[PDB]
Amino acid sequence: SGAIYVGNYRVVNRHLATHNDWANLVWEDSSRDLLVSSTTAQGCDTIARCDCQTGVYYCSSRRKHYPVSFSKPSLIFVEASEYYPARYQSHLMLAVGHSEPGDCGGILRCQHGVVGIVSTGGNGLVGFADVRDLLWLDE
Ligand SMILES: COc1ccccc1CC(=O)N1C[C@H](C(N)=O)[C@@H](C(F)(F)F)C1
Ligand SMILES: [Zn+2]
Repeated sequence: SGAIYVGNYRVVNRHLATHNDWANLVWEDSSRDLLVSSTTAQGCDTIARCDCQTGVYYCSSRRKHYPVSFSKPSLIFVEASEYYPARYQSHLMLAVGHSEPGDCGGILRCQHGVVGIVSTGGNGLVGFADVRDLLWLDE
């Protein structure tokens, strides 16, 4: 689990969005596993606007943060689930690191701010849904 709070927005994994998220929907993209809902309180997270390929993510299954090198956002094949059929997930960045399904929502950050959130894993890999291209999150 996990979310990003920036201005009047809440960013979460689309497969983990609640009834409240869907009733206050701003934007969602099934191909990215992202959903953004509106909030009444003002969020104070800073979104990174950069091309960093190094950062730190929080891994709930180990209660630890890990430094990682990660790939540029791209279309990557992802297996079937109770939420999606086998498809290409877009805007995804992979890194070598530990992840388990419950780790989705863990934040990846670089020196500039929030880069993305855990969305995929397995086989000693961890995949992050990028949010740096969502410029409207700041306005
Ligand atoms: C953190 O994910 C791990 C980690 C280890 C092992 C397995 C997983 C699960 C994984 O790869 N998923 C990809 C998928 C997707 N984003 O299309 C996610 C979900 F199904 F929508 F919830 C879950
Ligand atoms: Zn950066």
